[PDB]
Amino acid sequence: TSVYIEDVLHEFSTIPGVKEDVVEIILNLKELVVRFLNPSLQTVTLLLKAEG
Amino acid sequence: ITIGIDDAVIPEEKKQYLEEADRKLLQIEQAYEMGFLTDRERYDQILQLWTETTEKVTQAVFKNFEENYPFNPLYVMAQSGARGNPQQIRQLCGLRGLMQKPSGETFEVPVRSSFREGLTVLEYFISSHGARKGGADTALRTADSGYLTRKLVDVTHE
Amino acid sequence: AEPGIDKLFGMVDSKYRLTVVVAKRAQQLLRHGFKNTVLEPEERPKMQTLEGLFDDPNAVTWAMKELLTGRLVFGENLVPEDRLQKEMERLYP
Amino acid sequence: ARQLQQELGREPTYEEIAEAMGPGWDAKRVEETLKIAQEPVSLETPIGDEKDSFYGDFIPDEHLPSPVDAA
Amino acid sequence: SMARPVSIGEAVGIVAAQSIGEPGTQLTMRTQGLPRVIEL
Amino acid sequence: MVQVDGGRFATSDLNDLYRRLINRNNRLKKLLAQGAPEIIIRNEKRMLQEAVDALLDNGRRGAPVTNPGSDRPLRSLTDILSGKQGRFRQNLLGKRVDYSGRSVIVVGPQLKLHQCGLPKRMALELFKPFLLKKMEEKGIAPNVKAARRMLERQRDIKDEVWDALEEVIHGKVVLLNRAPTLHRLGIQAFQPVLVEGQSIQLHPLVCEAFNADFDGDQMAVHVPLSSFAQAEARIQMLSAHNLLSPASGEPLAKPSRDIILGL
Amino acid sequence: LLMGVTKSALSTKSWLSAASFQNTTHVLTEAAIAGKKDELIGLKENVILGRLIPAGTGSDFVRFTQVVDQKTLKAIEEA
Amino acid sequence: MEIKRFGRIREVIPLPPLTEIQVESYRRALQADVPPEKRENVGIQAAFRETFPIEEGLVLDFLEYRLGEPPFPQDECREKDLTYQAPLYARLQLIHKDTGLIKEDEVFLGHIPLMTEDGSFIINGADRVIVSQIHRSPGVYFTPDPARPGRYIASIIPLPKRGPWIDLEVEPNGVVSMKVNKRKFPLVLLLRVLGYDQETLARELGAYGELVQGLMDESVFAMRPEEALIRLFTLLRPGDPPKRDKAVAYVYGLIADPRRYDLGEAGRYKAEEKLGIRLSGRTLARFEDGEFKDEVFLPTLRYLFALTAGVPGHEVDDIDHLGNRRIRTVGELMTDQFRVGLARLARGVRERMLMGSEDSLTPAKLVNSRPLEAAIREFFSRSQLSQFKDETNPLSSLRHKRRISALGPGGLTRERAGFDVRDVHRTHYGRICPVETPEGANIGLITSLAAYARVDELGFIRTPYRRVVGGVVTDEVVYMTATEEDRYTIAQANTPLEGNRIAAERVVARRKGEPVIVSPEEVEFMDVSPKQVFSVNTNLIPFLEHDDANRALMGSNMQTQAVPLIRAQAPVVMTGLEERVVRDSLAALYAEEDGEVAKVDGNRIVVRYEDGRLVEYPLRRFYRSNQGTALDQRPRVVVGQRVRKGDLLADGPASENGFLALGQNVLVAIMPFDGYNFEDAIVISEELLKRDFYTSIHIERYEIEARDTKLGPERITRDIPHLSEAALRDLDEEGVVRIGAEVKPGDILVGRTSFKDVKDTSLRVPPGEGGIVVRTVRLRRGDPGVELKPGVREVVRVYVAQKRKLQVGDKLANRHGNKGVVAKILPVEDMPHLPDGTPVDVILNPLGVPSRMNLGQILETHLGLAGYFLGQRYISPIFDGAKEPEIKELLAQAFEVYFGKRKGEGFGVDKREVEVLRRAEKLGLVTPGKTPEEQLKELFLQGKVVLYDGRTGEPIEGPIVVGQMFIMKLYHMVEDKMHARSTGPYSLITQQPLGGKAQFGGQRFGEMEVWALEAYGAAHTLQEMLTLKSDDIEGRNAAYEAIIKGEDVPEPSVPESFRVLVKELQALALDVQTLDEKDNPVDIFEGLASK
Amino acid sequence: KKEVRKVRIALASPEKIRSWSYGEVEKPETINYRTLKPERDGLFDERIFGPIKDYECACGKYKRQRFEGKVCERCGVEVTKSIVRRYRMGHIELATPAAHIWFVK
DNA sequence: CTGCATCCGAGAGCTGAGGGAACCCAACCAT
DNA sequence: ATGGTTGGGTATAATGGGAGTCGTCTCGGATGCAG
Ligand SMILES: [Mg+2]
Ligand SMILES: [Zn+2]
Repeated sequence: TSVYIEDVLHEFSTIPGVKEDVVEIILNLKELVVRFLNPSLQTVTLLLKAEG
Repeated sequence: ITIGIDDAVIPEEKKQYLEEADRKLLQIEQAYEMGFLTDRERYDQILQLWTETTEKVTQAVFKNFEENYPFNPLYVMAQSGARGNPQQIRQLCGLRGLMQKPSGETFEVPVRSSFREGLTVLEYFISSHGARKGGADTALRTADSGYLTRKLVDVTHE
Repeated sequence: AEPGIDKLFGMVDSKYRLTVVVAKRAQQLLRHGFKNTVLEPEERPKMQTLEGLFDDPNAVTWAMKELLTGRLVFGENLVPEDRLQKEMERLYP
Repeated sequence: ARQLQQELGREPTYEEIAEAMGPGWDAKRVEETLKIAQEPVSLETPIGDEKDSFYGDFIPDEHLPSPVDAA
Repeated sequence: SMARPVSIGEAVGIVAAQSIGEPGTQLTMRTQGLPRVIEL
Repeated sequence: MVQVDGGRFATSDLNDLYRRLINRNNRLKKLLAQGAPEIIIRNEKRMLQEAVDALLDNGRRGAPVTNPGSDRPLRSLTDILSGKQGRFRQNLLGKRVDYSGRSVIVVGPQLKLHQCGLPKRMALELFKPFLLKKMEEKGIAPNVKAARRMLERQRDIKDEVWDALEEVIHGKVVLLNRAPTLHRLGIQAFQPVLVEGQSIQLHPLVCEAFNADFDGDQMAVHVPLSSFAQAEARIQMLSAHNLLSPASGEPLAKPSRDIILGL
Repeated sequence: LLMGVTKSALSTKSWLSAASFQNTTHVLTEAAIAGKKDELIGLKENVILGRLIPAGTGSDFVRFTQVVDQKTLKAIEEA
Repeated sequence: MEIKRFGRIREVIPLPPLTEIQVESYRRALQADVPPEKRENVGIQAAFRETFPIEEGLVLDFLEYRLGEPPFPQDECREKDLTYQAPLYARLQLIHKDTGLIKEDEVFLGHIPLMTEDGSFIINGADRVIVSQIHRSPGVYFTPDPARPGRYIASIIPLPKRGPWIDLEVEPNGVVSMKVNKRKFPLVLLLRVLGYDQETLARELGAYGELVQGLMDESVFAMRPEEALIRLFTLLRPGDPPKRDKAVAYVYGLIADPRRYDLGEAGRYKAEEKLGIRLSGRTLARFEDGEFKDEVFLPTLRYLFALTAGVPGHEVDDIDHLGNRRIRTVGELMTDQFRVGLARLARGVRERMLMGSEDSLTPAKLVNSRPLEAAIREFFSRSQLSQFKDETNPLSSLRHKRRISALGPGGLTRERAGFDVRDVHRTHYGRICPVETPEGANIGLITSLAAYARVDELGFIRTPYRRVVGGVVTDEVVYMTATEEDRYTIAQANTPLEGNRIAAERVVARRKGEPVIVSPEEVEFMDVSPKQVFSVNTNLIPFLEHDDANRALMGSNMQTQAVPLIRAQAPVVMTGLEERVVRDSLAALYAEEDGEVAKVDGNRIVVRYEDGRLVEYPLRRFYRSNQGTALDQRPRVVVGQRVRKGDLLADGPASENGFLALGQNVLVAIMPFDGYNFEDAIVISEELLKRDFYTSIHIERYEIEARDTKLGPERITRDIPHLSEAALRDLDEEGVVRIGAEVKPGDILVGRTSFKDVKDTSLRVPPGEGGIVVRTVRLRRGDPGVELKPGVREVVRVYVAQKRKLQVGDKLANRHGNKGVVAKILPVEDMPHLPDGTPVDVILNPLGVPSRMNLGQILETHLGLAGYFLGQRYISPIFDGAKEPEIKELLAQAFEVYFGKRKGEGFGVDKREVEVLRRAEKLGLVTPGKTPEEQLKELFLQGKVVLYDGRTGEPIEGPIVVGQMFIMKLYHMVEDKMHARSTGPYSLITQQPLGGKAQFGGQRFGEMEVWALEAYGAAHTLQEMLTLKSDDIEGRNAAYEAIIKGEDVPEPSVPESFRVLVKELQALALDVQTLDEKDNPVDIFEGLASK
Repeated sequence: KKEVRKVRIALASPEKIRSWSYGEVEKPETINYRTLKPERDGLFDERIFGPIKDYECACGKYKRQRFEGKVCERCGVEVTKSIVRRYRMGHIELATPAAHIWFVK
């Protein structure tokens, strides 16, 4: 439901050192399937940190 | 209700109707090479023969539709009055027919292909004349009719 | 279509006369806050919202209903306008 | 301005013209002088391909009070 | 439009002019066609 | 002679025509006061006559008068009066009106014959004063000015305002019109049902009367204001009350296209 | 006589409709010379003047109709 | 996915560069890279060599010209609203015949705009295209007399604005008459002027009968040439003093002066070919040694007599023949405007030479270049042929660049066009597309150049043909004009061949456009390809031979309005031209040479070529086009990848892997659906919205100005009084919204205060707009290259972006002319679905097919079903492509896969399928006595499948056509059109509501509507609308007050427009007076105009 | 307020035109280039056609209502509604008579 | 004094949305 | 008290301008011909 990326101000921007624009990153992330092992869990925040 | 390419059934009689025409054509040419006919008479005879062939093809198409495929989508659409007229159905199945030059006179060779079989370049180009003339006719007619309506409203308004 | 439009059209010799009568009756109802109506409390036009049924604010519907009921008299040169308005105010302030 | 443009080969700036006029002339006065030399345009300037849209048809009244303001 | 005698006050001139003019656009094609109507 | 928003000036051609007339008149007076020879006076009188002619009817005798640097003839008072763009045909027999809107049309198969689907935003903008008065009746706003400021910004609108709007339009009708209007049926009255989205929903059975399809056609909406207008729209212009053609007497609102196919 | 629709329309008595139709300068100069008076009989003149057209609800046959209930009518009868 | 291609016709030559019609023309007109010593006499060079020498004394002579480099690059010109142009310098020398001294000086003449690589111009920061104009070719023509049969009229026509048309006609009397400048007079006078004796005329024209008898007139012949000049002058210019030199100058200027009359290269060529004679120059006659010498008049009279007398070998001219109509391209129009400007410059030079002090004068002071620059600006900013370039997608620009227009300056008029100027002539074959043209009032007047056509140096359209020798088709290609084409028999391109020998006893051919059947021996030329008959847009419609011409027209026109999509795909069925279209539009990026990719980024690609040189290509990202669509380039390469020459590096807008991608391939079913697809409406599934199909990016520009005012300068600042902090949250300390902030209608973008002690005058988002602010640009006074209008200190621009998804009210279209508005968006569970559970995406009404006769979409759907189940794409060229048997075989394979998949899992035939098979058996679609699998295979080979209804689970009672279809979203979106108004601004004079959504205007109630209101008898509605809602100021104020107070609106009054009418009628010295029933004056102005 | 029933159109005499006009326009000036105010005896002069602002003379002596019908002595501008600027005409006195082209052509 | 008979000039041709070139010289009035 | 404005003067001799448009149809006066 939500994405935050460092040093990007809107969906219509690009990230230095990254081939894909932010729109394509959102499109790819919309295909992610996440399983919650705990029934009471309502929301989670996954963190990703990578360097080329 | 659906439309497929095979639903535009082309009657078998059409083939015969074409061959018969190809027969009379030869006769006509003979009657022109031996002096019995002039250019004008031969031109008229070709037009008459192709017109009668087109009408006969229309009749054969609709008789086939009624006798073999009574629930055909195009036939049902035409007979119920929902959409379509017999001329369009004939163009779809039998043949388009004679076409008019920009000068207003008919061509000597007709369009013997339907829209299901697929047209060649030459028939498409000759039909472009009639298509363009109809479009321009519409374009002028709408303005002239608007002017007439304004004049009538102004003369009868009281 | 509006209910009973056929009868309303057959009640008058001209449809524009019916329209004029409906508009004038609607104006009369609007001016006095629906206190001059001839409808019984169970013939009153209702409107259903979440809170509950209330009176219909549209005066034209009221005029059509009263014209359908047949308790209104209409015609040409019935009463002087000044006297009409004064009497109207007398019965329904 | 036209002589400066011809010699220098491009449209001159206001400061160059002011410098070439002499004492008592700065760029600000030159802008004002060009500003006051402007001529009114026509309200019927044709806009678009068809001959039906005029410039003055897009000019609103800012003087008379609006119906909301009067109420 | 009502299959009943016309009401007094109807603007029949405008209705007649519109009724005549309506088909002419597109319905009538083009001595013959719309030019004949215009000439008449 | 007005100042445009950009600070520039815009003027009418009548000012230039009057200026030319005044210049020639003043020069004629000066020349007459000087005892000039008759050739100069004759030329001056000819030019004054030509200037008067240009003011009254420019472009009638000789070459029309134009403004320097352009080939456009100046529009005289007669030019203002006459023509397709003249006063009579453009501002007297037809006007632009308030309480009106326009939008694309979409098929409305679930509507009744007397109903049309109107977007919520169009209804809110069209019935704004009625909505303000009705909100005043309720407790949504203390006064009309507060209601106006609240309705001004889109994000400042709440839920009960929509119910107030639904109560406002109860029983009222609007006029739908598709250009070109070839017959009287090109304008018809409908009861608005509030819908979501941006498209007006039209009943399938009136498409033949409007000569409207759904390949990009747009239609305009108008709101009759007074009691007389509403009565006329509801009694004489209701769609369900106009079922036969005024030209032939045959039915004009009738099943077509898919309905015949199914039946 | 028989004249086309254009010439019949341009020959009407009302100078307002004729002036708003066509040939505005000729109609206006003839009307000004003759001192013509427009009686506002047709619909276009009333539309131009922003008046109520003499048709429909604006017809003299129907636009003077009054409406009243029985109680008020009886009260006026007693008065 | 594998691509399989059909077709038998092999093309000897590829398509020419698709934008050459602009680029080559401009290059030939400029000749920038040709050294001055070798420059030809075309373009602006010819204008320079014609206007100069400016003879007076003194003589100013032209030596050469040069073009410098632009002061600013293209992108810098785009941002600062400048014109991309180059300075033009001309070196001249002033000589003094009496003295001898020569002053040589290079003078700056102004700036000439430069066309970019793609073929467009940047004028004042805006992209513009010059459209080519089709017009009547100059020369000599002969036409039949319309009034009286058996006589003919000869016409001599120069270039536009380069001389008068000259008419020759044999009068009923029997004498010949020449009309020029609308002045009939006998031609024998002019013949005598040119120096013709009776013996010469009698010997030259005697054989032709009594015309030569009627031509001689002894009164005229007895007169000497000079006296004939005086007589001609008094006939042509009655009243003007008949001086000898003045008459000489007038007659010289009329027909013999090169600076006023000029028959072009086309006119000269046409005259030489028609009359069989040789011209010396470009004029009708020559003035040498005080004597006029004839050049064209005698040949013209000879041809006229021969044609009238029925001598064989002389024919009339068809004025719509494409050999008699020519094309003026951008270069020719620019050169003509340059010539006019140069003539004005010549006038200025002559005046300054006369008035200037002859002792101290140089070429620089004599030449004022202002008129030339003014003329160029006028041409490039106000000419009707210069049009705001359409860049919705690359195909839009490519189409616009190939457009041919009959309108424009000197062209035809839309209201006076008949039928001869709008019909497709027989000579259009291979030169002008007969299908693609506008549908409204411009039909037949605006057209497109054919795909293989090339405009030659003379302005005549040429088309290519293969040479056939002895029944053998060769590889030699000859480009021919229509006149040349008329002399041969040209065989159709679809004639069967074995190797390169015509393997057919009867060949279909054209003879002067007439279809004929000939033997292979008589064929002289052959068509190159069917593609050459139609334009580029029409070449992108598969199965074009199955479509009616009107719907092909609609599809061709409507493909231009396609919006780029963020997930665009190439069509399942292509014609094989999408790669050339994308390549020639300069939208994608290709590797210049063989090399290896070094760096890849979202805004940069650095490539290492085999030369060892690193080359960096920046990428245009999220840039606003002229139409608001977003055009961006996305890299399609990875670091370390080896790229050959011409390999794709970055994808352009509306392109997928180098193929044109204008829309999406969706699963469609052809069936009615609950009336939601009634009358062309379209029903779509929510699954399209879920996976971001038909989602587009749009950019809007908002501009504001801070200027100087008498009460003080305007200023952009954060501190504006009487606004809460909630409306100033997103503004920075400089009064501009921060990048990335979301804005809704009513939010402030740029803050501004004006001296009222200040008041709010900020720029806000109009109703119905908004989005995310993506860019801000500030231009201030003094910044290099900035040219603001006087008085304005600075300008602020804001670029705001929107992500628009498909919604109800949006327009969708296919390539076959089927267009429709989305009427309903259904949940996935309501959509009809296949027995394997896959739902369809789009439902199309079958009623659109039978009357529109666009059957190509049905064949496309069948091929799309086959490709969907086989996982491949197909190339089907127009008029030579997929036929029914091939599609049936492909469908057989697709059914084998589609059914073996189900049968492997262990499932038989459903009961519902059995019921549907029974129903189809009753319908006669399948043969009774076969197994259910065989019947299902027969239905699949007919393109029909069993389909289930999502609401009930019962099957549709008959088999339904289902398959993949290519559908594109159109630029007509309801978001940009929805508008409503209660009250707002009013006009200055009429006091009536303004028009347009931008002005928050109201809809116009025209005459047609008022008539309907009258026909309903709704007098009160009309009276309210005409006063209380338009221009009754007191009436509308009182109405608003009464409505907001709960009462009813009052009675109306006289509208203000009638007061304006009365005031304007009194200004014409006409007394208009309103009177009551008793003939007394009624003052409608409330005593405000009575002294 | 009587109802309007007929509209009459007729030729206008010079006396009628002079009675319509509130003054003769003697100069071709339109507006001042410095103050953007109408020039005296020009095509926009407030003494002839009326004030630009409601109930306020040109020189500012009177800026309040109740002065209806009062003409300021310094500036000569009547104090009234500004709307009178769309009703009040002026006139130009020709040195020599000129023919009305409508009755000539 | 009729009647023909061209001969010339005047005035029209759908709606709606959207369209963007002298210098000096010296007195004189407003504020 | 101050600038910006308003009108007047300049002395070899100087003496009839200059731009130009063409693919429409229909209607009603106007002029010139035979009877
Ligand atoms: Mg449409
Ligand atoms: Zn004062």
